[PDB]
Amino acid sequence: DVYAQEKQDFVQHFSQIVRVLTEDEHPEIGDAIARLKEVLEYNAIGGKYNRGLTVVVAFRELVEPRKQDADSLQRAWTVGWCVELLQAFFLVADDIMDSSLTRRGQICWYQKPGVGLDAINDANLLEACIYRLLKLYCREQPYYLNLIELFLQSSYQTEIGQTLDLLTAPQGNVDLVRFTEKRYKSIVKYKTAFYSFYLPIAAAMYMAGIDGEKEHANAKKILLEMGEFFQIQDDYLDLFGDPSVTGKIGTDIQDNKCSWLVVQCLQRATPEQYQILKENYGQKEAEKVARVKALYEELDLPAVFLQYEEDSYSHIMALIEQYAAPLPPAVFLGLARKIYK
Amino acid sequence: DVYAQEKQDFVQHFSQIVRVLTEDEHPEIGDAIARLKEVLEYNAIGGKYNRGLTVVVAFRELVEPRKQDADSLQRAWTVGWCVELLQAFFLVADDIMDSSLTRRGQICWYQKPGVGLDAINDANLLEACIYRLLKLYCREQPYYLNLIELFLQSSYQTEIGQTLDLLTAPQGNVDLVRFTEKRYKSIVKYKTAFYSFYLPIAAAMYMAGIDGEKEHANAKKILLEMGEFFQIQDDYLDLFGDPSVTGKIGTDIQDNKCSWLVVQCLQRATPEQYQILKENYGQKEAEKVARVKALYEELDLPAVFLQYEEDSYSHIMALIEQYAAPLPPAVFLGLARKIYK
Ligand SMILES: C[n+]1cccc(CC(O)(P(=O)(O)O)P(=O)(O)O)c1
Ligand SMILES: C[n+]1cccc(CC(O)(P(=O)(O)O)P(=O)(O)O)c1
Ligand SMILES: [Mg+2]
Ligand SMILES: [Mg+2]
Ligand SMILES: [Mg+2]
Ligand SMILES: [Mg+2]
Ligand SMILES: [Mg+2]
Ligand SMILES: [Mg+2]
Repeated sequence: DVYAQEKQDFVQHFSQIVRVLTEDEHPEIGDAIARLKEVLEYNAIGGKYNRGLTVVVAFRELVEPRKQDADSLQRAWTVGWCVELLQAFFLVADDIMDSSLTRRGQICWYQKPGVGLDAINDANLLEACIYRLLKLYCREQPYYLNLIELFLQSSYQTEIGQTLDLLTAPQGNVDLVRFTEKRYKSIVKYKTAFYSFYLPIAAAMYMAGIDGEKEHANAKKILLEMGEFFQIQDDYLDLFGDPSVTGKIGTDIQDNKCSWLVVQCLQRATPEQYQILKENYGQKEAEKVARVKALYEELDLPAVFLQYEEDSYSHIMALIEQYAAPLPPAVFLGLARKIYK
Repeated sequence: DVYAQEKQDFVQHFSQIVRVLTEDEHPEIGDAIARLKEVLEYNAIGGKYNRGLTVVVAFRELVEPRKQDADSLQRAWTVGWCVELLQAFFLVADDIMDSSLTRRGQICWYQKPGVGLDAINDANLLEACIYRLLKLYCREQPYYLNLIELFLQSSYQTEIGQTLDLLTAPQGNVDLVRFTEKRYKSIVKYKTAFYSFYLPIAAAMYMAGIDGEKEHANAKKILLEMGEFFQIQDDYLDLFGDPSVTGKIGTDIQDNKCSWLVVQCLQRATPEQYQILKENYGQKEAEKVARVKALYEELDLPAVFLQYEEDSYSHIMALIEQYAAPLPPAVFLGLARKIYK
């Protein structure tokens, strides 16, 4: 199946990404260029690569095989890596802001001795590398401007979502009245759904000459719903996932987050259970985090999630029947395979 | 003179910038859009506006008065504000990374109670606003892509410079062997000179249809040298400026920075003076910072700076004679008036 079978070529392209991004070689900036290399190697490697792979997979399925020459394929791999660099940028910053410990099975970049808040600048550089690659590989192409604007708009939407995530989770401050379903859905749409799901497909679409507003709108209808489910899954796994598989320690309860779990908890709790949540949520103490987990399990939240995943899967399939044409349904189906496993 | 006489119109345009950036009005994102407003108001207001004003001034001097209609003037003011938003983005992050206390006569954004490291995301949003304004005001214009690429390339160069600034100043770590003149000049060229001086002129140039590589190269020759002097001045004022005028408390010595002052100090010190510097530089203790200042004054560094400012002024004027044509020398002269006062 198409992801595991594009992966190896995609991952190996990375050394080429790095080599080209390292050839501002103004010898004066050598030390900075060496730091950038270290940043890329630590922060763009070690995840599943699904976002960037979706660009490559979708490209193969949308573009005429006779138009898949060596050069247009290189361009597809680079644009895929651009989506991974955007993810790297976002995660480095998000880990600082969420006070996280590990990411992708290693200590977070900013927690590394000798890095600290220098990682703010490292994250901004990763972002800059996107537009540097687009220029180096794509500047002659009809879709150059489309891609630039797509990446910029995706970043803006994600930052708006991050803003809502952060505003809804003020540190050291109760009230659970904030944590509603309406609010939750807006957060994840902006913070997750656009850049994780719309962006990589849309990018492949523009690359294939599919630039019509109506087709992008239809694709977006499916892709934003997939993104909502994916963030709900990320929230569930924050508490109930195995860190050896997720690669990261969860912080949602201590960070006072509007998680899907807390929203579902609030919908189900007796007034007595509400008070337990209220006395215990949003705080660093292990014993307090453990009481919240216990309330979640008392309320059968893992069972609620398993049932939602099934409902969500069926709903997304219904949307693909409605909205996929005229693109190959396989494009969306491959994606859904990846997240609903 | 042209800056004080464009200022009032420029500053008043801000409420329009804010209003337009606040009209994603998706009511769901309202809380985020209100946070953005607060971010803009705190972080883009209260400086001298010289970078954005340079766009407006240069525009009036480069564009045929018959082509200065109401709409092209609005576009000039917006692009000016784009340069100020880039500065706001950079300063918010730089203040976190330099551990600063005040900026523009108020507490730094990230030090504000209830902000903290959320300011990382606030800074990224400010950056995103640039490209949002370019699209809203400039997308139909021949120079749209030129401007996008100029802002992106300026950001990349500045981030590379920030990288060198940070690498040369490792926290808690001596050696002064790092602090050379060669190194110093590379830092400030990248971190300061491109975005502070080349960017706003270049932007006006592209807006006026002046897109020739050779003309940009000539303009850059003057503007990068002005930028070097301006950063040298910023370093001098970090220690010897009056905070009520600069608007900020200096941190260069405690932050272990490759300041122009330390570089000049190192060039002049006896081995005994070297040891004092070495025992005292790069540390939070007021008494230690005071010994470094005392060494600087013992070495007459304020007198060395006054003499350099004069030499530098004459050199820059020589470059304007050489390199200005065919642009009006007034463009560069206005700028030099602003910084050499
Ligand atoms: C910028 N951004 C957008 C969406 C998601 C994440 C990252 C997260 O999914 P978050 O739970 O913080 O939202 P992670 O820390 O759990 O990996 C970061
Ligand atoms: C990103 N960037 C580039 C150049 C300058 C500054 C800001 C400074 O000039 P720095 O002394 O830190 O270099 P300031 O704190 O003194 O205002 C920030
Ligand atoms: Mg996180
Ligand atoms: Mg987060
Ligand atoms: Mg999470
Ligand atoms: Mg600073
Ligand atoms: Mg700095
Ligand atoms: Mg300074």
